Amino acid sequence: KVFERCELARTLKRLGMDGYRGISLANWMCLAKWDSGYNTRATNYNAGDRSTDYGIFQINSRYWCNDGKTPGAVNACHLSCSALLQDNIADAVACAKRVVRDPQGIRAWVAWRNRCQNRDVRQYVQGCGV
Repeated sequence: KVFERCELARTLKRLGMDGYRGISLANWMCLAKWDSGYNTRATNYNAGDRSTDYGIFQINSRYWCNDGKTPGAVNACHLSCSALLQDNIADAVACAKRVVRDPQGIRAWVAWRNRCQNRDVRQYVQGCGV
């Protein structure tokens, strides 16, 4: 499913993402936009290390979810990567919360560092009613 901007902002708010571990909703929105274009079906294979990033939050198969074909997988979220390709993002949100409980927080995602860090991210939630 490809979410509309404000539809996703309200969805994330309901799921407890606003201010989770000190991370504002706008920051999560900036990440989802740049890493997947708000698309739950997005997948990106990393030919070099043989891992795959899944879903709206592009969660990696080496560290977080299990797809059974990634060398050195840890499966920290204890989830099948399949769960990250659903239209319902509850599982993706639960895993994203797990990722940011590590010290690095949202810095774990390169897309956030590249397109969001030290930037005005307010535009992402403007007019959404959140």
